[PDB]
Amino acid sequence: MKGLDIQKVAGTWYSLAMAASDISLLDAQSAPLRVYVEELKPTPEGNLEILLQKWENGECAQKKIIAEKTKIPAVFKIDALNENKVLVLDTDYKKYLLFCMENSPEQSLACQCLVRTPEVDNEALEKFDKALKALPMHIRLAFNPTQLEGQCHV
Amino acid sequence: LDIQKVAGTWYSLAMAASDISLLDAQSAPLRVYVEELKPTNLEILLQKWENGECAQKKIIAEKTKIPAVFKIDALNENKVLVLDTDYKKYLLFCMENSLACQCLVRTPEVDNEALEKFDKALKALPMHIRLAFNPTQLEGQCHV
Ligand SMILES: CCCCCCCCCCO
Ligand SMILES: CCCCCCCCCCO
Repeated sequence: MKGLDIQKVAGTWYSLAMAASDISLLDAQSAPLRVYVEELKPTPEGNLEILLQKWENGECAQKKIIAEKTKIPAVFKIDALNENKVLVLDTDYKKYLLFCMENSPEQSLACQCLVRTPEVDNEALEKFDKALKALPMHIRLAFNPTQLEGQCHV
Repeated sequence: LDIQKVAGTWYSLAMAASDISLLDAQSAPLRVYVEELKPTNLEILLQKWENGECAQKKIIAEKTKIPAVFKIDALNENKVLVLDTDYKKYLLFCMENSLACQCLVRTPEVDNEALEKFDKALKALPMHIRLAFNPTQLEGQCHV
């Protein structure tokens, strides 16, 4: 994304849809990139604090992770994915944000459609599918408002 | 629809369902790999992960007055609709139990044209999960 301002993505978000290059990255509730974003917190240094939910050890756990700015705009590095990358594809800031993440990387990618509100946004999902046409995705999940308002989308 | 021309070997290239839980996980109830269609009515031979093993199953899809519509006789009759086929390359179907649809192909290879017809056929439908498999998976056992 040309000209990302992370100061305009601060707030609460929902994981409306997910897609991955490998079925195993998302297939089960405990799959490793089956993560539900809840909050983006930009820091004055230009990093991104991310609150998310992940199902592990048979419960819905809260995680704080740090996404570090890099020399490539809209690209961040995560400690928690073995210094592998988050790529922001697109955002209108006010409604949706499309990102991809490398599995803990060259070879496996999971992407999500984030929305500010727990509602189905077909405009957001259209842009998501448009930007995925390029990518070899083999699994796609779309979630309903009940899931979005739940804990770990259940 | 000529059940005789659909006879023979098939591969489940892609699957989509209305509810994530129908397809999500190897053990999900509608995660089924079609292997062969035999006219008798349509006998369906398939593989399914059940109880941590790749099991073979045979189900009977009973003819109806509508050539493309079959009813799986089971405790609960499930309707099968053959949406489209060219007999030689691909066959698209949906099964109602909630909705699961598949793109079958005649060889264990990616047919992007067959996948395009699949996605186009599914645009109306409220699908929340979609899986597509690779040659290695297709040639394997329960797409492992
Ligand atoms: C800009 C928003 C990107 C969210 C990154 C999510 C990364 C999750 C890492 C998995 O433990
Ligand atoms: C025309 C072939 C029909 C096969 C039915 C198998 C059961 C449905 C599986 C849905 O993923």
